Amino acid sequence: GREFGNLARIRHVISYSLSPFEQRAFPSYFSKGIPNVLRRTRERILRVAPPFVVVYLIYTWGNQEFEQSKRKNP
Amino acid sequence: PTIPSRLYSLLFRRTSTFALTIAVGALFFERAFDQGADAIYEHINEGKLWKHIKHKYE
Amino acid sequence: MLSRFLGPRYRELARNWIPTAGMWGTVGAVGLVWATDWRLILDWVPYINGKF
Amino acid sequence: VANKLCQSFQTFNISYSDTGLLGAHFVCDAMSIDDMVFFLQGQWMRLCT
Amino acid sequence: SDLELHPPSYPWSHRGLLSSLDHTSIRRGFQVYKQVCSSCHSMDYVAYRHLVGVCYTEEEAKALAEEVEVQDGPNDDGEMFMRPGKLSDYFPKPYPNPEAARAANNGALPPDLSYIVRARHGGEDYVFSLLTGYCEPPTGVSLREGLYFNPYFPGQAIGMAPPIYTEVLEYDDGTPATMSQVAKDVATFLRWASEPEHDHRKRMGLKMLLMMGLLLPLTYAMKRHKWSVLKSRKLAYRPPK
Amino acid sequence: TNMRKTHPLFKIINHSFIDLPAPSNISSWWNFGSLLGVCLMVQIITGLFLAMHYTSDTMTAFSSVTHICRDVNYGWLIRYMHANGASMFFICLFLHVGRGLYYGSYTFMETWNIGVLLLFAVMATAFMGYVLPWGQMSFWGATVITNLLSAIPYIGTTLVEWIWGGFSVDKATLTRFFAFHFILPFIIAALAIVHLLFLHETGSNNPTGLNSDADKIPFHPYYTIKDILGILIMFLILMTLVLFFPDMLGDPDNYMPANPLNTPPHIKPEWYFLFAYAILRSIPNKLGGVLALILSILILALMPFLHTSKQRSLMFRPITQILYWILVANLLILTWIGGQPVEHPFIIIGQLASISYFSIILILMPISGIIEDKMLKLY
Amino acid sequence: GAGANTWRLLTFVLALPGVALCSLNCWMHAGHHERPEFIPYHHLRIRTKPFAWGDGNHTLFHNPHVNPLPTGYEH
Amino acid sequence: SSKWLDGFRKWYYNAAGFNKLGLMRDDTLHETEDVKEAIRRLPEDLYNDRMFRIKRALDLTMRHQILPKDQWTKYEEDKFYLEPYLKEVIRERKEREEWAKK
Ligand SMILES: CCCCCCCCCCCCCCCCCC(=O)OC[C@H](COP(=O)(O)OCCN)OC(=O)CCCCCCCCCCCCCCCCC
Ligand code: HEC
Ligand code: HEM
Ligand code: HEM
Repeated sequence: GREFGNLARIRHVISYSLSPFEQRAFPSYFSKGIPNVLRRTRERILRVAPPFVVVYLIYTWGNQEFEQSKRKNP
Repeated sequence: PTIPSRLYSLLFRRTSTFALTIAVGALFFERAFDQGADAIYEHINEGKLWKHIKHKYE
Repeated sequence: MLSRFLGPRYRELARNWIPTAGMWGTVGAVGLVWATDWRLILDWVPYINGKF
Repeated sequence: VANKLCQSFQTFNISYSDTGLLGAHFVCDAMSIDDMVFFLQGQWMRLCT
Repeated sequence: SDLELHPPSYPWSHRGLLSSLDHTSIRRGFQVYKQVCSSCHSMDYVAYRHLVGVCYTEEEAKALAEEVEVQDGPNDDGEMFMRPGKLSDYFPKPYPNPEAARAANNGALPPDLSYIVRARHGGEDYVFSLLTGYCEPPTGVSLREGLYFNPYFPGQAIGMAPPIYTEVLEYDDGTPATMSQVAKDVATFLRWASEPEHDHRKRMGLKMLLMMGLLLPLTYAMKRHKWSVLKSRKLAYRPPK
Repeated sequence: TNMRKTHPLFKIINHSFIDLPAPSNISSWWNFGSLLGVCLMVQIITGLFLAMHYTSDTMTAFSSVTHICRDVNYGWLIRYMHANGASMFFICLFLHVGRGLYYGSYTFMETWNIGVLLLFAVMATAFMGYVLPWGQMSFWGATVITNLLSAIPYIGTTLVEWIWGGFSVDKATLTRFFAFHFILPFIIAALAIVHLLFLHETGSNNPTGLNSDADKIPFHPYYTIKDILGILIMFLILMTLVLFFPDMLGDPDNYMPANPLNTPPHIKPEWYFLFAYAILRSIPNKLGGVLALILSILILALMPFLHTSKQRSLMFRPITQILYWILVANLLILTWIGGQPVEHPFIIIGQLASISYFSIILILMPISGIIEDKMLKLY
Repeated sequence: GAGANTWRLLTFVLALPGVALCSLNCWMHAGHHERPEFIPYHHLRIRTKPFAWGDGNHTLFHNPHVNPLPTGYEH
Repeated sequence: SSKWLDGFRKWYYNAAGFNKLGLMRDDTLHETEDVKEAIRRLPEDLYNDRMFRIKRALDLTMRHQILPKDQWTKYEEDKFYLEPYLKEVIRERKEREEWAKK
């Protein structure tokens, strides 16, 4: 059914692979990892962050308004 | 004849010898790790644990 | 009814598989005495005799 | 033959100056391929053990 | 008063992640509880055998339990009878039932103190601020007689008379029994009473942290190996045109 | 010849975990699904070792739990990993549902519906388990939420007398809640088997949302060791949450004995219910609040019919990504508001939060989908 | 064996774990007892010349809690 | 519509981000019966190009990488290869549905 052997139909594609026993598991870890982390967060930060920024704003304003409301009126 | 070749050959190459290596290393790691973590814990809590003040009350 | 394995080839297979099965039995015995903390063998060993 | 896996298989030893390729080569249909690899490797391990 | 003062953070000896309790302070706090706090408060879930190996030795806790009468029974003739205590006995209740405790304490019920730093927001900080925060009531508010003003009690009206002052008891090890020292010792003992497993938990956590810091890069390395067969893979395309 | 493909018991394991084709590009989020299964086993195992000492009686339930902590060997360890494993179970469950929403995994409608059945079952199981230790918060939370479940006219009062087994929460309720709390994880395990069975007819989804049949890899050894690494990371988080902060997520008011005449100043459920609680009290009508809680949890079931884009994942939809993260932010605000008392300004914030939650799920996301469809010159 | 790899293994197994173990062990040993009683023998704490830096009686790496002065300890 | 809508279309094409995986627009369409039939009706050259682009995108999203900026699919050079086939399949399905109505 959904086993290997009849999943799709691919023609004219060549793939090259190495052994895991003769290539490094951490090939240029920091020197190529830090720029891709900055690239990924630069691609996603303007979609993710400002809702949580306004969450922090509402949280602080609600705490301040609650402590003001418990405070009496001289 | 080099040391990593013989360490692979007589310890890592056979799977039963691999498991014997893992079991003996597990026993020695238990003893050494228990000693090290106990020593770290008694040094961080120097004079606070009961065994540090057990001698005062015989 | 186990008369199918009476020949030189199965004896050859047997003497091939003596050391591997013996080493697996050694692994099983060491793992059993390691997991159970059995006091018969663990008193015969130098470094592990520290908590007794 | 019993499992109707292969169309053909063939072992080889190929030698050049202090190097060479030692192994097997088979042609079969798609649905058999994985099984035969297992069987082929098992045969090698039998010769190893 | 609806607004409530919060207790501050005191720099306890066991405040840190790997710092255990001070067992000498547990011993002194148990002496404080036995001499002072056991008259009105109960610790039904703690026994005399729990003190062995923590702050008292075997014969010490045996004598300290033997100096307590425990109502054993029923007898062969069919009655209750007083007996000297033993190590398997729990701490004795001050009252046989909560309503007698209410009758002896102006209606208010003194709570059981086995979990009282696990049942309050602040814990031992709250207990220290309650015991050391007694003061005369401010103006405007005029509370009822037999109540006491405590800004840390929620509602600021406690039915407990202040039990702590300088030299309310003695210390066998030679410690100045001040107000703050006695309150600190009894707060340490109450933290031990709520969590008798605290030091063993922190030791097991230290072993957990070291073992996980060993195990995580190795398992990550195994993942990077068995996936680095795929992450260096290159694909090509051969269109026939 | 081989037992992996011909033996009828090993054939199932090979078809589900060994030679199963999986997408080659799925991120760490997919590991959460296997983590959920592991949490289930952990809970079940730890639950069994709580059941060897727990006594379901109102006189001796709190005392039995204290005896587990103080006298049973390592019993404090088992109790606190059961509690924090329930919390970790709900964390992994929430991230599993968020993965389902973001990457368009609700188009597997049968898998999605067996999922929301599983979610209902685990919420009820955690509810009755929290009633079980019989503290102040257990008794009062059970009384509050079951009494508001009684709000249906002519039907709800007989149902609440039948659920309680008496006039209010008593020993019959505690014992039947123990029986239900024990037996519900096995229906949960069987439903997870059906969940996986309904998944495996079509295969997993990938973050791009495309047909991954052009590039698929076996589950072994790749996702085997990936899920092992996820299990190790989860056990780091769980054992840090037990051995260092055992009651940071807990509530201290559950450590007093259940006094039926001691109403606490605040009454809350656990944190993983709290958002629905803040949708509960956002409407000043009891039928409206209970039915709105039902819609707030069944809008996940309504979700596969609210999909309008010709794409599937949100990876190439930035506006709907923004609306999704506003929805997650709103859910966080709802959790904080449900933690808070019913005063100013929490009532208006909770009302606007629930209104925006239902508006974002129901209205704004199909509008954003059709806007992006028109924006990509296909509609 | 004509290889750098045995020295790489010997660094990463014997050398660096050994120095880490003795560093942690010295952190276990990092407890110093209280100062000795100031007894002024004439064969030490000598001053045949005032010192060439600063006060003339303080050494280069002087520490006021363990190192005495010929007048005595200082607080 | 003249000045910035085309500019906003270019900016949205850059912002959506399937161009930096080398994908075209019609590669990103989620399959239905209509899309699967339209893919089945494609000729061999466009089918093979589509499947290579899809598995290249899956390779790139495995390693959390993107193509170099010169290999990003250009907005003007993006061809809508599938949508006549998809429109024909949608039209004949609508014909079948309106016949089944009456
Ligand atoms: C035209 C925009 C141009 C932006 C240029 C930025 C600088 C570009 C040059 C530097 C590169 C920076 C990194 C680039 C990231 C990807 C591209 C980008 O900038 O995208 C902009 C991003 C997504 O773009 P798009 O979806 O078109 O925006 C619609 C706006 N809603 O959109 C955004 O970032 C805007 C997100 C706004 C979100 C506002 C949410 C407000 C409401 C939150 C409510 C939360 C709940 C509150 C409680 C409710 C109940 C009381
Ligand atoms: C008899 C005079 C008592 C003495 C001796 C001690 N306590 Fe007490 N305590 C008593 C009463 C009647 C009450 C109830 C107060 C009320 O108004 O309801 C209490 C209460 C406490 C509490 C709980 C406070 C809370 O906010 O819940 C604590 C933590 C407490 N008491 C501590 C405590 C300690 C440590 C004592 C020994 C020094 C002690 N109390 C003695 C009555 C009496
Ligand atoms: C009881 C808790 C649950 C368990 C044990 C569970 C188990 C699993 C498992 C093992 C998988 C396969 C691994 C994976 O892809 O992550 C999976 C996938 C999935 N589950 Fe669950 N699940 C649970 C809750 C839910 C819920 C509540 C939903 C519905 C919101 C859901 C919907 C899905 C979907 C849609 C997938 C497909 C993943 C994809 O292809 O994208 N699950 N689940
Ligand atoms: C068949 C498996 C299970 C059994 C036998 C079981 C049994 C128990 C028992 C006896 C208790 C009371 C003991 C105590 O409170 O420490 C308990 C508590 C609890 N259980 Fe379970 N449980 C099981 C599965 C689960 C699952 C799957 C969840 C998560 C949904 C869960 C969540 C809880 C919670 C939250 C508590 C309260 C913890 C607390 O005291 O704060 N249980 N369970």
